[PDB]
Amino acid sequence: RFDLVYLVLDKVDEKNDRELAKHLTNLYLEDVLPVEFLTMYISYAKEHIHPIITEAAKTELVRAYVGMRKMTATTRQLESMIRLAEAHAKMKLKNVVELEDVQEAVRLIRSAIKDKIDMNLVQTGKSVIQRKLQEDLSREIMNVLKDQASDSMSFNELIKQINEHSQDRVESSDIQEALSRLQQEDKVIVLGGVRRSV
Amino acid sequence: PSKMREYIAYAKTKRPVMSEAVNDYVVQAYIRLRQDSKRFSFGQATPRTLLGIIRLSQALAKLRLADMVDIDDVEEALRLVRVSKESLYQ
Repeated sequence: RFDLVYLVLDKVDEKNDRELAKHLTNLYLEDVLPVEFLTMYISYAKEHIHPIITEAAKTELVRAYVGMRKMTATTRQLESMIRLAEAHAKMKLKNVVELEDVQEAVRLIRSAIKDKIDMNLVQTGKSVIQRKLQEDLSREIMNVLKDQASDSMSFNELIKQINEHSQDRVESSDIQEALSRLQQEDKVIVLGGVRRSV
Repeated sequence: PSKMREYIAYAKTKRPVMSEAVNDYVVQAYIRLRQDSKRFSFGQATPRTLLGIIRLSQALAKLRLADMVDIDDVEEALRLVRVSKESLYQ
């Protein structure tokens, strides 16, 4: 829902910090900057200037969104580009949106995101893991149904099959996720601590 | 305490100003403090700690009653900070 997200981060870096420390202490040494006229310039721009998309802007807004979709870009990115390219035409007081404004709207977004969009806190290299955990529950319960005198086992003995030697260490919350999505698919019954095969 | 208050009210208004060796020296410490913070808790050299060393060195300059002061001063401000970090560890 945010139009831009900035990672405002830097490392410890002498070739910056030698400047920054020498800049920060530069303030204490004495007894172009529109220091009020900027907020008045902003106010007059907000009063007077109202941009519009040109046909020569449209072809680029589409082409750049296609490039980002080929590269990984929800339509919220195109809505962000449209509104930023308007603001970048309202700046310069231009009242008309053009190729030269659109290319900064992209370059700012690329500088923000590139600097798959991680919805549901999901990642490709973690959703494959959830599918492997779903398979791990399938095999782990079938082999116990084969060898043990039950189709059910206590959750303590589930963490003491799944967490001890099956895979790199998977915590109880991931097991409960995969198992719940498998209640929705209807392949095991959870009772109360108790879990039993279909 | 009354003579202490009477000193401080007078010591405050002197508002000492920078001398060139202070701004030259303070960066030579701050960069090393950053470089060691690169290398265990949260006690890293933020710019708030540069501003802190400035304000602390100003508070020591006020106490010795002058228009400005030499880095015989600044070296003590760095010692309060350095002793604080060694006190976080122990």
